[PDB]
Amino acid sequence: NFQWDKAAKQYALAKYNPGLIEAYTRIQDYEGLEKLIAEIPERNELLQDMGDRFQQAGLCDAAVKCYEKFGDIKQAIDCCVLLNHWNLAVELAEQYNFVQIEGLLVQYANQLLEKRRKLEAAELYRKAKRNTEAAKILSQIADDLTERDANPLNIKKMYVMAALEVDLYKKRMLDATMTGQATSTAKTLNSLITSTINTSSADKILNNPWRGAEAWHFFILAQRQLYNGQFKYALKSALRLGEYELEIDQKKIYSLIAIAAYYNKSFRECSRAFVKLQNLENITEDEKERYEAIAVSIFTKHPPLDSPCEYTPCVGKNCSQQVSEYDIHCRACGSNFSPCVASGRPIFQKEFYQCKNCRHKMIESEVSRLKLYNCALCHSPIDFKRFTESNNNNNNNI
Amino acid sequence: AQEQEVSKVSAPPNQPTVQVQDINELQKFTKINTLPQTEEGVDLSQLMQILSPVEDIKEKDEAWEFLQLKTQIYEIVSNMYGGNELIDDDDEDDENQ
Amino acid sequence: MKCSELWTEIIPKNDPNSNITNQVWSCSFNNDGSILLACVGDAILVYDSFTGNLVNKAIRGGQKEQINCIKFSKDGKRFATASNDKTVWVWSFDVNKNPKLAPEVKYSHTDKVLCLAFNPLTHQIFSGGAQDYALWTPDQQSIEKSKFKDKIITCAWSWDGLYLGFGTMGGIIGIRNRALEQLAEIQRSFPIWCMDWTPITPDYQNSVLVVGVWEQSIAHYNIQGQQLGSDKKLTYDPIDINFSTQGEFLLVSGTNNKCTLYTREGGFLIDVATKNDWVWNNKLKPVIKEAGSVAVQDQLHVALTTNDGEISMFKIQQLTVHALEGDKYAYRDNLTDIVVQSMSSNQRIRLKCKELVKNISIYKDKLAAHLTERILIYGTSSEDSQMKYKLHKRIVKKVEAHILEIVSNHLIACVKNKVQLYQLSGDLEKEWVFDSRVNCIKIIGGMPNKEGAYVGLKNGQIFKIFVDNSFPIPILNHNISIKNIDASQKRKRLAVVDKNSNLTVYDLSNKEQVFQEMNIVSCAFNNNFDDLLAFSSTDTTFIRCSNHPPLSQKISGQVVGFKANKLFVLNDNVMSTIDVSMTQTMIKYLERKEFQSAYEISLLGVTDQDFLYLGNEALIATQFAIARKCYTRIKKLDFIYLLEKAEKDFKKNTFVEGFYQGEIYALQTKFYEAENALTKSNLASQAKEMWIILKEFDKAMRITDTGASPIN
Ligand SMILES: [Zn+2]
Ligand SMILES: [Zn+2]
Repeated sequence: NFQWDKAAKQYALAKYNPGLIEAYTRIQDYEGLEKLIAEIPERNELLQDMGDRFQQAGLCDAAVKCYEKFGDIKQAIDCCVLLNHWNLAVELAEQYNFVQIEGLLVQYANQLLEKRRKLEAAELYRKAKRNTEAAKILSQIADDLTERDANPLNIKKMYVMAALEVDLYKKRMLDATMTGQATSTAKTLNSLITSTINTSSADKILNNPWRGAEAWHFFILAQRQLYNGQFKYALKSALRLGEYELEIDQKKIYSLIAIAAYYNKSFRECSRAFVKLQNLENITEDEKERYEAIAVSIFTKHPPLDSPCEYTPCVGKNCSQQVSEYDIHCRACGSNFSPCVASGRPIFQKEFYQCKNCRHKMIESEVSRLKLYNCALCHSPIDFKRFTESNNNNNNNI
Repeated sequence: AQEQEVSKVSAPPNQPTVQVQDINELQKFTKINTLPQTEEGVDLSQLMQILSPVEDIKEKDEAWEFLQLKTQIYEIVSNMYGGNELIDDDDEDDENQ
Repeated sequence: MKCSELWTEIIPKNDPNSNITNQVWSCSFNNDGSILLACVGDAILVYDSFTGNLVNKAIRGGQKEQINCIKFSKDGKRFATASNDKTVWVWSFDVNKNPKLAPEVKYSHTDKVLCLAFNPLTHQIFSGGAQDYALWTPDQQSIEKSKFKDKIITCAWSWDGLYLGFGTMGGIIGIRNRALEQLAEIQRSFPIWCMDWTPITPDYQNSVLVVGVWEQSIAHYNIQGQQLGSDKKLTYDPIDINFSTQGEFLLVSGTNNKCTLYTREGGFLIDVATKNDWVWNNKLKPVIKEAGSVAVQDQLHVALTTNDGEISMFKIQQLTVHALEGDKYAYRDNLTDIVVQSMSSNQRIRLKCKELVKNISIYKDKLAAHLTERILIYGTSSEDSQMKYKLHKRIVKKVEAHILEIVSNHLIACVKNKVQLYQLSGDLEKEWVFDSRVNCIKIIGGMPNKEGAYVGLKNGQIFKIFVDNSFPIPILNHNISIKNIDASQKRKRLAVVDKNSNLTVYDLSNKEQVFQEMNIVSCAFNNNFDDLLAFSSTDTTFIRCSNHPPLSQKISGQVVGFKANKLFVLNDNVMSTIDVSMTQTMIKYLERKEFQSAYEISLLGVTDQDFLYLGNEALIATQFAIARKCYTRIKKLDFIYLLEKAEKDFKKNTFVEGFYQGEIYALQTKFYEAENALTKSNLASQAKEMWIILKEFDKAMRITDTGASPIN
């Protein structure tokens, strides 16, 4: 009589699975179908039936679950590929030893690339642990950006966007993993924590996807500070750019370093930058010529004089040899200093805190002076005093 | 009456006024610190070919949202690649509609 | 929505070194609309509204100077011609008489005449020029002239026939009565050009003066002279103002050489035409409505007169936008209105809005209205049979899209070659970019935040979109462009229509062109049987089943929806429901012995006679379950008794179908064919014992004379 809800409730009361299935399909209430697949004992043709229904409905998670319960795995891979559910496809292929998925994703990414959808290809590579190719694509996008007006804030936006997408994908995967774990998973997580205590700088550097974002932000901050006086902060920022030298090419970094060093009268850094600039990889004869002409004029007007400053005691190690304020290299000790995104000054004090989105060390005095309500890099909109208290608690835990 | 007030209170700048603060900086900055370079026999005009105008570079603490940054970046890469408008012109929508 | 030019007449007789020019100042329009008038330097032109030609030759020499204004008398019987010769003539008019137009009464002021106006009720003339204003009454034939301090520019009489309004280039606007006394005076700082009176309306029943000042503003004034405070601003200086009949629209012209349309509140709707010169006078065609007449009245007609000497005619046609999901039909009424109609009780529900609606989409117990830069959503109380609409949420964000749809907790907008997904809050969520323009989209059911949809492009490729996938799934490819698509109830087949009115049916399991049809306007799938297709051409609607010849109806209209034993036909903008008989399909299914599908078809609300028929064949062909269902659907006792007798006797005895066929036949009043059936194979004795019970023994003896008793 085309009254599906009453028929469904009668079938549920009478323990009739097929009629319940058609009734739930007609009412389009697949929650009852999820309850059914949880209730259907094992290995029936009805499993294939609800798997096909789920695949038609577009919920390939339930379709794959039904196919795996049925005993067929290739149909689950077919559903995952047809609906472009690539995370589940990669997990199933890794668990079931499927080898064609990598190549298939390769030509699908190539097809997207030929359709001029590089960001979609980057998203696809993010979905399948291929972040290196996505990073290369984003670097190419930034290089294309430099060819035009090239507002650096847009490049900062795109790099922070890539980092946040990677962090989001990782956190969904982790939240899926921890929920409902066993003793073996607990032991694996304990070993992971033990390795996390004794980490290495290189591994953390590779893991962090904020390299381009922080590099571009430091470039923008250096330029902005240099325009509005504050030369000494500009030198520290330019030194940070020279400490990255990965996304930004040598020319811009050394140009900014030379400008800042000339404006602050610190001529050792200016001489180093000018020696760097004479031959990066290739240069025309006339450009090189005007470069040494500028160098000779600058260094023949008056000899390079080192501007005295304060040699604050080192906090990285127990050595009594003080290190210059601008220097972050920390020679003969190997203890490099973490940056401060707020102003660029190296962390030389106990007061340092970070948020749980970008984990960059913040100096309390700089934030108080600038009255920054948000994180300088990722713009996290939560009260900073509470972050300071939380970091103090975390340090007390350590 | 309430609509206008609430919109003005929130006013999320979507496209039109994201960073529209364009004022000549090639001549404004040469007032700030260029004179010391000029009285002396120093030529660094090549070396300032790297810096960009700062009046375009907007400096103020705002709120960054995941989705609206995503939309801005997609719209930027789209008009960079310039593929939407060419196929729109090849679509001859005005001829049909 | 669409604006189409009708006929243009140009007057190029420019005369240098002469004060007579080729400009046109005013265009008087008749109440009926069968005739039109225009004024040119030293001439008056008469035109037909429908076709552009001079019914009468241009009159020259009557007035030795230019003609400033021409107006009818709201009855199509008089003209008033004011000239710079300091004189005003009034002419009598009638189409049937041999002299169509002839001067009747001429009078003269002291200076040049600038404006004229008529009385809707008493047909009195008010003519105002420099230094003077005069009133003429037909009965007395005595004019009343009065002096004033500066030249009046425009005049307008109220629709009640009581009040009069005039304006001066010095900024003074005066409102007087029929006795010409200073009822109200308002002083401004800018010249006054255009005024009008709002038409009387049963909803409003109050008349106000609408005056367009030259400081880029439009003002509403009451009778006492107190402003209503609107003071709506404009980008361009207005020149002419005209109200449509019943006070629904407002035609505004002036600077920027554009003729625009507005609502009476002030909402912009469309721009009629851009001539590339100042439009001196634009007029609307009044309409006459019969007592209880039914008509969409979408057509609108405008007449424009420009500075260079072009008198052009434009026609405005309003498109139809509507939505139909289930048990409801929400269609756009006269602009800025939404009417929801139910097909059962024919009851209507009206929603009134001020701005123009662009798209109407209705989901489950939810309706979405797309106002200009505004979005409204209304829910429904399901428990009550009558619906109650309450505004749950409102969206202020401005969105432009030719197609808008609402799904559970999401909105979809199609703009150019892009599809945008909007949250109910307003912020954009996801984007999809396609090669060509997205022509038609169809939404299919599913879970919240997981509703799929179908998309057709101008190229023709049919794609599928999921909300969270963010990756289009190529369904199929079509060479011609796509106009409308439909999905089967089970999602087994898909019907697609091209630009040539060609219908093609594609199977989803195997991509093949199973069915092709020519000259198809619309099509629809059934929502209960999954197999019936009802497609309507321009004049004839055909219903087709699986491997069955089409059914013709010659019904006037287009098919929009198909439900169980129901087809929806829409004519113009009204809708109707028509029932269909399933007897033909039932018979054809009985022909090939697929009793299951025949019973499924008969379950769609068929008459009890077909039910007993199908039960009879089900019992005959040894199908007891379907026979029991058919004999149970209609209250029958003897047939079901014979049924359990047959099912009990089937397992043991030979189960000869002749006896049961004869018993079925004899259960009705027709007996002779049952006798013949029992006589056919061999059942004479059982026929005799069967026919004895009803006590007419003579014919039983007639039967037993031939029948034998092979026992011993
Ligand atoms: Zn040290
Ligand atoms: Zn941060």
